[PDB]
Amino acid sequence: VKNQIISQPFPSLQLSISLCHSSNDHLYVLEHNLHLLIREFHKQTLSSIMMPHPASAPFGHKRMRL
Amino acid sequence: STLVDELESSFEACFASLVSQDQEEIRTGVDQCIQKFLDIARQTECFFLQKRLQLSVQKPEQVIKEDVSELRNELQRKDALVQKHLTKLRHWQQVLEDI
Amino acid sequence: NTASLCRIGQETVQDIVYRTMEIFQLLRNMQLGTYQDRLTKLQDNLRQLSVLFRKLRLVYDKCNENDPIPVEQLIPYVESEERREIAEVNKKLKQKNQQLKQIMDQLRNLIWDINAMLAMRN
Amino acid sequence: RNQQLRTLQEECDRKLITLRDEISIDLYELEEEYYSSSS
Repeated sequence: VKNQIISQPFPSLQLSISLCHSSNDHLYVLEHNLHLLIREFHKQTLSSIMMPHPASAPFGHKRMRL
Repeated sequence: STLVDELESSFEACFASLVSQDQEEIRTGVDQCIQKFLDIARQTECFFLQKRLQLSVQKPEQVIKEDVSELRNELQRKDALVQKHLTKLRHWQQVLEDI
Repeated sequence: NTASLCRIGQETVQDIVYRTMEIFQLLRNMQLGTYQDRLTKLQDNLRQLSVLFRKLRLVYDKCNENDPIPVEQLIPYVESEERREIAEVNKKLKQKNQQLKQIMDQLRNLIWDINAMLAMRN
Repeated sequence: RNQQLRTLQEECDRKLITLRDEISIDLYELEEEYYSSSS
């Protein structure tokens, strides 16, 4: 809607994710995992897996080379 | 007579091949001794259960007394468990406070 | 009293058979200092078993002292302050069990949260 | 700065893992007691 996402994963269930901006029932686990998920999503770009140890080898992920 | 004494005699009969001064002799002797031993054990358990049944139909206050005792031991055991757990929780709060 | 003596007498017969089984296992493993340790274990087991036999004869005599109703008259076919004591202790450990359930649920939830949060850090 | 923060993170995670194991053993005892209660 504006700052609130509402989902219905199970039919009797309603999940709500809201960004509370103070501008001066809550589950902590999902908030903490949200921070870690976006942190892993950042670190995927800046990973050392993109580095090619063979100097001639161009670039990109390691298993995609394999 | 007196099933205790038959149990004692059969139990001593289980060892009779060892304590004195090949395979199939040992096998048949062991099977017969162990089967008579377990049979008299089951008859002794049957006697104790029949006597408990007659007591539970004639004198039912004793059963209620034993239930009272068992529920009281359950209470004391629950409190002992929660006290040990609470001491461990307070120790872990003192550990986690120091980071 | 006597209707717990019957329970103890059943438990003695249940212990005698288990103890003879443990004795036969000890005699199975004995390979001709640990020699002497197995000797001590064997002699101690045999001592406890003789104690169990004496206790069993005691319990037999006590229950056989203390029947006017024959069995098979006792089965139902188709066609007072101690009760209040029972109700008291029942209500007591009802409350104790519900509090124990709350403690157990909070421990479960803390364990699940710890494992989820630590699983996502990698 | 990176090495100091990594050491602090590792200390926190070791504390949490040991806490989880001790709490799990206590939970096992409490589960046995609660489920095997006569009531």
